[PDB]
Amino acid sequence: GSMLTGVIEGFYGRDWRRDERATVMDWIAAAGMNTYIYGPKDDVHVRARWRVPYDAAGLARLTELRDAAAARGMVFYVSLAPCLDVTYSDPQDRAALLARVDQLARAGLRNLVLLFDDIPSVLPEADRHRFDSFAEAQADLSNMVLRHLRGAGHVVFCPTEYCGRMAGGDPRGSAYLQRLGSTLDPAIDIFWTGPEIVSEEIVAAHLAAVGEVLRRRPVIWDNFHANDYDIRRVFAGPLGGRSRDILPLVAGWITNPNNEAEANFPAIHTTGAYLADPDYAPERAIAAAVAAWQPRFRLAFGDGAVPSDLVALLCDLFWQPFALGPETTRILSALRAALTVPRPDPSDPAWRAALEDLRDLKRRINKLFTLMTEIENRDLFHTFHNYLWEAQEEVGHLVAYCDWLDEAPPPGAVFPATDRIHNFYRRGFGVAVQDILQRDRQGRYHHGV
Amino acid sequence: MLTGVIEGFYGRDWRRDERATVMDWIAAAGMNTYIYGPKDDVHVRARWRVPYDAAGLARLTELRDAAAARGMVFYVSLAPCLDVTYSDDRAALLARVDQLARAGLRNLVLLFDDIAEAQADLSNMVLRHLRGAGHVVFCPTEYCGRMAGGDPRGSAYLQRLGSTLDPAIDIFWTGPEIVSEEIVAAHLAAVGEVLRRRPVIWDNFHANDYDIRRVFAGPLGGRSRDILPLVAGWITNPNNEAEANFPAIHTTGAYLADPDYAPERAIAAAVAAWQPRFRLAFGDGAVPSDLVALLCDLFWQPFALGPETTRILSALRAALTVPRPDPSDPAWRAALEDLRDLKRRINKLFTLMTEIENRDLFHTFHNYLWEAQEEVGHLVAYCDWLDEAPPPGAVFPATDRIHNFYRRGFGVAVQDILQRDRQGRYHHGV
Ligand SMILES: CC(=O)Nc1ncc(CN2CC[C@]3(CCN(c4cc(C)n5ccnc5n4)C3)C2)s1
Ligand SMILES: CC(=O)Nc1ncc(CN2CC[C@]3(CCN(c4cc(C)n5ccnc5n4)C3)C2)s1
Ligand SMILES: [Ca+2]
Repeated sequence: GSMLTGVIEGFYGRDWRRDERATVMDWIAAAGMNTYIYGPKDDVHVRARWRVPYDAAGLARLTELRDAAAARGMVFYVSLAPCLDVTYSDPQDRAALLARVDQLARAGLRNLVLLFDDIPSVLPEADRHRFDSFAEAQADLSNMVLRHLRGAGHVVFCPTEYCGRMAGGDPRGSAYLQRLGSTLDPAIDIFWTGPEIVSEEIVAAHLAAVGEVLRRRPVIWDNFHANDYDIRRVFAGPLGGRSRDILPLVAGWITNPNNEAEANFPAIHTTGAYLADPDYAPERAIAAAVAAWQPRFRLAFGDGAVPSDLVALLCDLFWQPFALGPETTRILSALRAALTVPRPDPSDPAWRAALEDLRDLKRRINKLFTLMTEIENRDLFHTFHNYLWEAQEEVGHLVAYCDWLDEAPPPGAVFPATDRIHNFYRRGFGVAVQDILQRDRQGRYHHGV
Repeated sequence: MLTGVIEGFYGRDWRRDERATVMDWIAAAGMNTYIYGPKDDVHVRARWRVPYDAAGLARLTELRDAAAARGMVFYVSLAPCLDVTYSDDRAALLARVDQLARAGLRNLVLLFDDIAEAQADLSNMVLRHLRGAGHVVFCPTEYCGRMAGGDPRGSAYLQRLGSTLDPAIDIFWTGPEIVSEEIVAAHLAAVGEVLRRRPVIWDNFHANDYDIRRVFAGPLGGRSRDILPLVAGWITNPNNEAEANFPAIHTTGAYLADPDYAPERAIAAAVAAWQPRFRLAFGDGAVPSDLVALLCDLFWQPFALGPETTRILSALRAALTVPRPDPSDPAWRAALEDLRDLKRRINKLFTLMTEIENRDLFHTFHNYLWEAQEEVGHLVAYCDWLDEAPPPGAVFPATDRIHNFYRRGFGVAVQDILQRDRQGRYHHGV
């Protein structure tokens, strides 16, 4: 029945504003979820200066957040990361962590996340005589925190190895997780991101193996909708790659979403749908999300709104970490097939259809882009402005190339790029690296043989 | 001569404090102008017919006063070109000009970049309404060589514009392209001929609104000082991120002032001036000058990587002419070691940036630095695998060494189809 479900503010970049946190909490509550975790990397007291307690203002914002979540039938957690230059056995360090916990506890914030995701290269020297491993040291420090709470509230532990790859493939083969699962107090839940930091799929056999080594069902920390790893990307598609059959194997489900608060309407809608609806299907879920989301696209000067089909296009373009949207996938795939020859036949309906859909894609992106400039909510506009520009430019250049092939140029003729494509397109440091570190169609890396 | 910056890019407009910081830098660099024209202001372009409310006009006069205090002039942009009937609309434009004029803002930019005799007449009307007070600068529809068709003297538009626009009105020009790699003396002499006046340069060399992936912290390059006799003004349209533009403004002011201007020497002087902004929070440190220099080298120019970064990658390319580099070859060993050192230095820079006092400067470069770090790390993982001397049939174990999320998405899918070879030619993989 009951289970921790919701969002972690846990990404690398600027933290959300008070109003953005309120909007997101609204969306969490509307989606049937019950948790907000405060842990933005931008907060100095979480990680960088973990020894230093909050001043009155910092603590007041936290209690306000707890109250705001409470009013929506939600729980609120506060993160700490005492892992940067911690001596796990040291009195002053243990006491300094206890003071942090005491402050939060005396202010009524007894729901804590302890993070241990970034440590030094070997065990500290003053700790080697007390503890036999990082796992045992972290476990003891966390158990101290749990015991200070006196059976009230809840502790969730982020491990150093929090995915399959970090644990070495099969999590049951990790020395770290073996010692962690046996040493961390049974009352403390453990985060897990699946086989990777950003998991393409989270499957039942994986989670069963994780539960074995951890000695408890994991709380999922899903990075499926996270975009902090790529400046070029945002994820407005549905949650995918997790069957509902995995949910019996977890103790919780927290999602670490896009940096841009306004980008997360579909992430929250569809993740809530996944957790609630036994018939969850990503393409049906995104349709329901798009219908709910569409009134946010009202136009500023007159009685219009961006059409549902163009909002749907927005999600298709900006879909998922390991898939383009169904429309965009098929358009590009059709073009690839038609481009197996150096000169496609302009009379061939395969080519003609592929080109026409590409042209139509261009016209629709243009329509969407123009209408986005006209919406009332400028935060939503600026969320997608640059991502939309990028897509528009790419599609335009592909259209100009395919249009030139549609004239049936001779085999020796070369595409007149100087007249058709801007000089500034596809340049810089990342392109220079990608020119050396090539990747072929089957996914294999090479440097041009 | 008009010298300074235009706020004229596509994206979010600057905050009051960011505009203040930028004006400080303009003044410190020996320049004298700030142009207000952000695409985010509805009254500039989208709803050009609608006058400012009291608050909107008050922010503008505040900006003019803030420029004045620094010995600077302030301009306000208008773009009556979207759905204008040039002969109709005239009164609505006159009202906009009257408001600004009655509030003491008589320095105007008229933009006609998205649609000659019609535009000229409309602009002359605005000039005549000002009654000989203040100044009008005109942004033409064809504002670069490419738009004019190569030689600007062959443009029917510019020919008619140059003869019809009032002589008191100056004209913007971006060089041979929107973002010019080079602006040369013969080009600007031809521009001056067709326009019938020396152009005011609007330089987009430091602009980054065209690419989500890019920011330009290197020196101004590709313009000789021998071009400056051929211009009436020099305005730069810089990076979206205000804190990114310290080197852009420093080096552009150096270019306009210093007869011995040389980009690599100028960036050293910029880095030395910029370094105290990188003071560390709680403690007496700052990010080392050499790591701030690395920041500019990584994030250099629109048409060049920095000199250090260029040489590191070039050395690696040469060493990778074979399918299996010899781990005993000093060419390979040197290239790999410098790559490793590049990685270590980026890491050092990145870590130290997380610790600086100025959080706006941190968040300016946070994402760009991550991106560079990730790319370098993956290249190192690949080159490290080659350094073990794998057999010719063996394939790089990417799944264990490179993150599953790396180099994916819609733009990568398009680029996979629309390929480009080493000589710059487009194709679709034969
Ligand atoms: C327990 C856990 O899963 N915790 C997470 N925390 C943040 C998360 C979301 N992303 C997903 C992939 C990854 C791995 C490293 N990474 C970084 C790291 C830095 C320093 N920057 C800076 C700018 N962009 C960055 N990206 C991207 C973290 S998941
Ligand atoms: C007269 C003049 O020089 N005027 C300019 N004004 C802005 C400028 C700076 N950039 C340089 C290259 C370029 C060409 C178009 N462009 C766009 C256009 C749009 C709509 N978006 C949206 C998001 N990103 C965009 N980028 C990038 C404009 S130059
Ligand atoms: Ca990247």
